[PDB]
Amino acid sequence: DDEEETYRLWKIRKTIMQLCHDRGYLVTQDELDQTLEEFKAQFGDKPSEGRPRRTDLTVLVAHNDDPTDQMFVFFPEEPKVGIKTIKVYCQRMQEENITRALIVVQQGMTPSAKQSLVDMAPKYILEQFLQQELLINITEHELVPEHVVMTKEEVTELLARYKLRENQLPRIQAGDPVARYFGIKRGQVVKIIRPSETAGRYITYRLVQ
Amino acid sequence: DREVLRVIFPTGDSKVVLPCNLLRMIWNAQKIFHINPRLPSDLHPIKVVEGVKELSKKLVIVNGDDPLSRQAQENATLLFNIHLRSTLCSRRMAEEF
Amino acid sequence: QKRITTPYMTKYERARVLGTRALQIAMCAPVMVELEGETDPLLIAMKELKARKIPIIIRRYLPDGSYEDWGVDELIISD
Amino acid sequence: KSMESVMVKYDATVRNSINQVVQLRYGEDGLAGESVEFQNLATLKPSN
Amino acid sequence: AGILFEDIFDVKDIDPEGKKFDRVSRLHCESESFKMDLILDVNIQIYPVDLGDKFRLVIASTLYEDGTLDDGEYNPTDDRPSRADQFEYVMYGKVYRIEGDETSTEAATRLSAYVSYGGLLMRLQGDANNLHGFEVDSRVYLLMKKLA
Amino acid sequence: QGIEQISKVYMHLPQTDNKKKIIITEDGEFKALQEWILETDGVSLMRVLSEKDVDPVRTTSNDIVEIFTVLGIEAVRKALERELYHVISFDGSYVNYRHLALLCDTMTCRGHLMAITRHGVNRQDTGPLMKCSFEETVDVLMEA
Repeated sequence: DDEEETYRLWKIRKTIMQLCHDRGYLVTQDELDQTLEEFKAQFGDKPSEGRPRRTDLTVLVAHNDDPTDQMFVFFPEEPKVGIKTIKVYCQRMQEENITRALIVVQQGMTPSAKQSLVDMAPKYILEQFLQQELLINITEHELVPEHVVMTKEEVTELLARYKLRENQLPRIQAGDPVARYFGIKRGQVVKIIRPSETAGRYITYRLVQ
Repeated sequence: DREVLRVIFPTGDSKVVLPCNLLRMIWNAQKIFHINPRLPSDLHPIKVVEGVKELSKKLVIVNGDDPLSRQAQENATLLFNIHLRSTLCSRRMAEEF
Repeated sequence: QKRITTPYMTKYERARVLGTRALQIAMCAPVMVELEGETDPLLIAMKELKARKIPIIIRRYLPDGSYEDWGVDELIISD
Repeated sequence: KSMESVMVKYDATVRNSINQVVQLRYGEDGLAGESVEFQNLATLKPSN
Repeated sequence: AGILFEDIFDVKDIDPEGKKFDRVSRLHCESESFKMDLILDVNIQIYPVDLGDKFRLVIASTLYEDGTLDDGEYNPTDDRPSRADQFEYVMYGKVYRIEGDETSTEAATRLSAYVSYGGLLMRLQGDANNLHGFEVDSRVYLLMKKLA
Repeated sequence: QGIEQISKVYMHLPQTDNKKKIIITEDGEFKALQEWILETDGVSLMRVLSEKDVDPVRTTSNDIVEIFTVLGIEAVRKALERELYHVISFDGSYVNYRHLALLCDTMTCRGHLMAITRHGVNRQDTGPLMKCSFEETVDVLMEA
């Protein structure tokens, strides 16, 4: 169906806007609170043989702190992203000189392509996201507490206050769904703020490892 | 504090576990000092406000004046301080206790 | 100076300070407090603890490897 | 055996034998379980 | 005199809810002079009471009728004249609650005084002016004399 | 039709307040709403959450592993606390939260679900002597 499929595109885009906004990228308010009709009106048709194309759904956002820093969100049309598709995106990133990008895959990536992202990880950071994952914002789930990425200055202050080593903190896997949501790499520290039934509020810190 | 509580306890269950039983402590104070509930009180409402503020500073779980220690100290005693403020409020100290 | 540990004596410090001081008294160590008809070394240590006269320094090891030396008189006894 | 080494340290954090932080404060409030009591938050339920 | 309250009551009900205890009955009595409502637990075994019985109730802070405080200890050997000699049923209790119709601004017109006589409970309702001598946590004596 | 791995779905109105929807009205009171909730016989948390007309905020799975792989280590930390609280408080028994919170923290301190078996307690970087005293006394010491 097309009415169902277009709903996915709007919902996936909404999560990306929230994901980008939560990552500190400049996402305007109307983009976040964009209705399905507004998305449907903006693209004006249905996916199958219609105006809204996954290629035309690409999103470019700029970090609030550094306007030069930017990120792509690519929606590959093919169900399985191959090496050639990644190189197309990799070549495109070179033209705009953008380091970080997001690929919202339909079903999965061919194993060679998955290795390709890691191979180019230093120069360019490409993050694979499954389409099913983006259909919801896990950060909005009740079980998920508030995650805040700590700046290097804050992490230094944290360890100094508690006389702690990095390995002494609780860990969060780099592949954690929330860690992937925030695009945190190994060595970064996540500040988790939780409601506590005893204290009222509790802050814990998780190192990405 | 009321709105903070609503987030901590969305179900609205006011039963909590906290260190000091303030209601019984007040009851002990009434008996120890023979408080007469019928007569007007000589406790200034401001002394209640200032007294509770001074008390909150004395109840320290995370010592330290740095912002990280101050925030943890605020979080560690958030629930008790809310309970303390809503029990030792000036209105209630003069109305029922 | 520059102590971050609690100013109160913990129940585990009280148990060992009293037990350690009792053995010292039992081994003919001088009694810092005046005793009247007290012959049990453990009861004498209790009097010294109440009088804050136990000549023992508690060294609290912090997780980072450092320690804070507290005199038994400095700490606040539970009673 | 999975927690026999977890302890409240003198810096008030909860750590295991490896010295890893399990809780920054015991129970998230730094209090012991013997002293706390059941009490009612008087400001939660009542209406505006 | 050291008398906090004195009046004559008529028993209306002996146990409306039912006989909760074998040796104790809950009298529901009303006065005719001050129109004070009285609920009283009485040791019905030693001091039987019947419906319609009339008795004189005195609530006093002391028994010596000289103003001397009893101090609240058993002194059987005391030979000092006692107000209890004129009454048949004497109980010693503690007032543990004083309720009233007081509002935020207006004072109380009706007052309820609750007294526990070692577990036997008494409530004395009526006009506030008639119960001004009652102060919570104070020791009072209940003296009852059935009137023929 | 439907989602694979979800064999049977039960629909019922929750009488207990725990599964009811409690909201705050205009007056500021706590009102519980009698709303339908579906309980399945299988777990497809990721699929079910994305479904339309399904609440993606409260929809939860009792399967700890499903929560971890869908929501993260902190979500499973909270879910593990709720599930453990359910078994303890099922018969009205009460345990102080701090004891429950401590067990959950040790099971999630390393960023992954650590079982309280030998496969989770001996894998953590503790000394071999501690490990040998728990289980696999010789295999633990041979590896050391």
